[PDB]
Amino acid sequence: MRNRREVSKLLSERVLLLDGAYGTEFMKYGYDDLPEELNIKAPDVVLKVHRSYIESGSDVILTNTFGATRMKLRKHGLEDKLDPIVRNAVRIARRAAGEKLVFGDIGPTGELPYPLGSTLFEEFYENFRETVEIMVEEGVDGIIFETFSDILELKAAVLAAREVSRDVFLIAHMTFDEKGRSLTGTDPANFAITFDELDIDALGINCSLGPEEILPIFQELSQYTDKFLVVEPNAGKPIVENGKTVYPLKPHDFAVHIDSYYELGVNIFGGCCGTTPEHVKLFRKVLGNRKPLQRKKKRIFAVSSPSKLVTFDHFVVIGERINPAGRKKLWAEMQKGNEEIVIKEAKTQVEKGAEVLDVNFGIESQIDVRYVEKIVQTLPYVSNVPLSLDIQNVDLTERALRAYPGRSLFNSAKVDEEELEMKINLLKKYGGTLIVLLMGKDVPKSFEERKEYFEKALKILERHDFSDRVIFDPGVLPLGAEGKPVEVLKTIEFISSKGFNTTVGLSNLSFLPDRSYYNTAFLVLGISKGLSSAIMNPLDETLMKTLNATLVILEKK
Amino acid sequence: MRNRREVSKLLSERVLLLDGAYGTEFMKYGYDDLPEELNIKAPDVVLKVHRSYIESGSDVILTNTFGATRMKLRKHGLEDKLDPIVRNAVRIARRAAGEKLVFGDIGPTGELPYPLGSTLFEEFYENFRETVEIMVEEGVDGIIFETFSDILELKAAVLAAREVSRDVFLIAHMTFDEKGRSLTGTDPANFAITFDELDIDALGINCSLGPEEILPIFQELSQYTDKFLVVEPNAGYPLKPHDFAVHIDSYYELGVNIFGGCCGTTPEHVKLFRKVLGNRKPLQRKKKRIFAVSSPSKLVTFDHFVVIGERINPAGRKKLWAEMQKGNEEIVIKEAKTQVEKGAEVLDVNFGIESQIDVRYVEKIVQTLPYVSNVPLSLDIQNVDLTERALRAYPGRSLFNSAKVDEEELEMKINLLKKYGGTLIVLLMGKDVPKSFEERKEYFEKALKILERHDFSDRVIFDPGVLPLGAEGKPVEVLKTIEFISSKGFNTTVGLSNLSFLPDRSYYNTAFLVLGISKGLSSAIMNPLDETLMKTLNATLVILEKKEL
Ligand SMILES: N[C@@H](CCS)C(=O)O
Ligand SMILES: [K+]
Ligand SMILES: [K+]
Ligand SMILES: [Y+3]
Ligand SMILES: [Zn+2]
Ligand SMILES: [Zn+2]
Repeated sequence: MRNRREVSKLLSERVLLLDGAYGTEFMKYGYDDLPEELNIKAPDVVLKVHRSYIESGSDVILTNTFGATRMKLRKHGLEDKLDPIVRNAVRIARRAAGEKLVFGDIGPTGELPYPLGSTLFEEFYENFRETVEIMVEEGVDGIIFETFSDILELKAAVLAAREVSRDVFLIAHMTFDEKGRSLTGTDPANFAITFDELDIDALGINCSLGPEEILPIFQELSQYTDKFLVVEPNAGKPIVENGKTVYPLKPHDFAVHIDSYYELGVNIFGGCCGTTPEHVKLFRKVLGNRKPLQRKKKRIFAVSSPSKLVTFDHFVVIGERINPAGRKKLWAEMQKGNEEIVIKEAKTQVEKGAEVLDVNFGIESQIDVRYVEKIVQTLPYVSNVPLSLDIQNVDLTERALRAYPGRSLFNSAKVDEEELEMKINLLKKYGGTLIVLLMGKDVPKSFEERKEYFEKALKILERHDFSDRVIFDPGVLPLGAEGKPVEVLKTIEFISSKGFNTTVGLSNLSFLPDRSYYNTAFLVLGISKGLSSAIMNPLDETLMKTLNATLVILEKK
Repeated sequence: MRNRREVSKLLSERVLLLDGAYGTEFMKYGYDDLPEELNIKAPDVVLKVHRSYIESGSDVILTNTFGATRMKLRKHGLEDKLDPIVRNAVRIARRAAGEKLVFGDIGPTGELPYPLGSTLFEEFYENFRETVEIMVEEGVDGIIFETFSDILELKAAVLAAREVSRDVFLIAHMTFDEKGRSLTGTDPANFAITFDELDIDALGINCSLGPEEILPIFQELSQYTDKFLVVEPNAGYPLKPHDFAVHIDSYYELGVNIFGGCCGTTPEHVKLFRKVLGNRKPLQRKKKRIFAVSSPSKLVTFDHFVVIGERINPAGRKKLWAEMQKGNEEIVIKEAKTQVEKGAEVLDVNFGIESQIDVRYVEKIVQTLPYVSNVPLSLDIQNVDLTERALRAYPGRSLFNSAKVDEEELEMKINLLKKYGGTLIVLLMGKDVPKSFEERKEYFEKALKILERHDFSDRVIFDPGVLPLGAEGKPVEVLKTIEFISSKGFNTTVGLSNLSFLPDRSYYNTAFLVLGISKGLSSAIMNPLDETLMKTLNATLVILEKKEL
């Protein structure tokens, strides 16, 4: 069993060849059973197929365990056979492989995350954890999550795997349709940006499409990650012959694409549905011995939900309204667990032009940890947009970052060591970006004092390798309370000039009659100084219409 | 007959003494007739009073003609005696004066301007012109307009006198109450700012108050004009020669050029003036400089954002345009008062298809609104004839809406403003409407040279030229231009509503106004009835620490 350092070393030296399909091979041998059941019922057939790929030149084979998790096996009455199904698979693959690499293969459960299905993050996590435990015990050289269709389920899988073993090489794949989107709406850039920063070793694509159609999708993925890359196309577009779906792309037509994947930085090439030992033999000849190509990723500041990637290259409206402060009806409905009221609020803000939603749960001691976990997982699917997680308890913060389906914005660390460190460390583990609020030991009054917090923040962020994952909040103070908003505008201009995104808690300025007018005037002024987002009320039609006018006037849209 | 050059040369050299009262004095000889009638009925007594002042030390005497204009004499059945009253007065004063100066004295008519009374500017102008002609014919060394209470009437007086003669030394006075206001509301700074730029030689104050009470009022006047200054306080009449004459040094110290007495003063007062004053060269001063426009009761300085109400403009307004064409005044008055109530500090006034409007209507509107709405006007007039009529009749210092950057147009509009008073909006376009910041800047730079050679660079606001968004308007280019002009020390304005003519026009107007203000925009022609725009305006100025709560 090789660890991820050894596998990464090997990959850095040469492009490796994976294996082909298993189901279609088993069928040609007269076995139409659920593939995973053959590990118990006909281990000889599984061994023969592995050996046919080893003899065809594969450097890596996948264990016969695509469907071997409790949640998937339960659908076939096999839940109680998880342990022997998986141990047998690994032993059988190791027997075939000798010195070649054996990767534990895990596919998705077929269950959609709540609220599309019934399953919460923690249930998927435990499901994947149990299979990974068996595989690591049995001595796999790596774990590959093949054919995932949803980012929250894949996030659970990779986090569970890494929890079991910090040492195992981990590969995460999504499968994309012809429009370049997963089942729940994720495009390759979103997949790459969300997963590049998790502690996986490689990203990749398999299934759904043939080698030609995967090319531009793979290219997009390759542009946004510097990690190892893997591809396993189906053997062309499926056709039906005598009422069965067949993947008819022949070895040469398939193999001729290898150079194009090599040019995009591929590290491991194999095949999915319809790929046979004949294909792999040719791939072995065509690939040969190649050192992988170097690439440099494109870097952007973006946050995501399953279906939406929001890049801060334009003014971002962050809806403030899911926040029960001074909202008696929302507060009461949150305390009891009303989800529908939160969903309606989320959807209305989006309808009015919010691109990200801030989500805050008032007095957090009064709120059900499970309600939080539920709403966090739910809103990105139903409202379509990413969230700004506005959470104070470090503990609830962890639960929310875990269950968050995409790459979130995390609403706020002040410039304080203990606080920045805990929050940077959670975001490093679970993914995400951070709003850094420019205050600490005291609330600053002047531009100069804010500048000092900015530079102090930059120091801390540089030392934690986190400078590229922050937006700064200069700290809007109430007008009535000597807020000195000119000092905030000066700060916006300054940070903006340094290349960093900014945001404000806009409504805090006018905490007054005619607040809509103070908020509107400040936002216009802030945008003219470079303000790149704001946490604000999208239901304020004066504010939103004057915002649109401002962007039009300034040639931003 | 000395000309204004000669009289100016003498004032440069020495502070001069005027004379005392005539009206209050003539009785003490047994004469209670209108003083002006004594020029015909008792010329010996008029001669005696003048001589007593000359002996007492007056360097200048006033002709006995304070009430001698047709409109005033008509109230006494004496209008047909104008010519002999004035000609005798001059001949008598000249006999008394010898080598000393004789100034033709003209007081106000006692008639209030319409709408406070019935009198139009034109009638006041004709009235004063007649009297000035007679005095200039008979050979006075200057003309002084004493005791005026209203700036429209005083404006008519000084323009009439200048039309008769460009050479006669002209002194314009107002009289102020204890609160430092003329009858129709003008304070000493407004007086100075409005009249300083007119072709007069001296400004001053007489009557209503004693020397003590006038002092802070006179000081305020001295701070806003560089022209010669005159004062004639009343005698308190309890104020004796000694008490009165001890104030002279404080007036000297404020740059007084001629010191005299009004009601209640006597030859004995003048004797003491001469003893106390002696022979002094006048002090030099340099006035405070401000950019301001005015109405009779309101001076608006461009040291804060100035809202200029756009609404008196019939374009796209069917009912307002009907009414203008049938000479409706009440409709315009209503539009004026509402805009001011909503926060307009200046009102733009435009007459649409000008050829279709009665000039007498424009003249009447132009004179009326500053009195009833209280605020200055931006005169928004294309027709050069109508422009003259409006500027001539405007009660105060107006803003004139719009010269383009064109040698011929600027010269002709600059000259009208030089003659009638006023400030100018210079619109940054010429043969072709610009698109870029760079074009607008070139237009600005040209405009500045033209203005520089006509010595008008300080009486201008620049309009960078707001183009419609729906017509490739590039508002960013206008914003860059505002910033550049402000960086150069000049005021700016825009026709704000031109940007958004689009639905949700209020939101485009609002966004642009905020952004322009952030770049230094000094004013805007805009709709003060747009509550969103006005509330967001107040918010902007608060946030930027330019004002309010
Ligand atoms: N010159 C006039 C002034 C009256 S206010 C007079 O001495 O009677
Ligand atoms: K494979
Ligand atoms: K006198
Ligand atoms: Y072929
Ligand atoms: Zn496949
Ligand atoms: Zn008097």
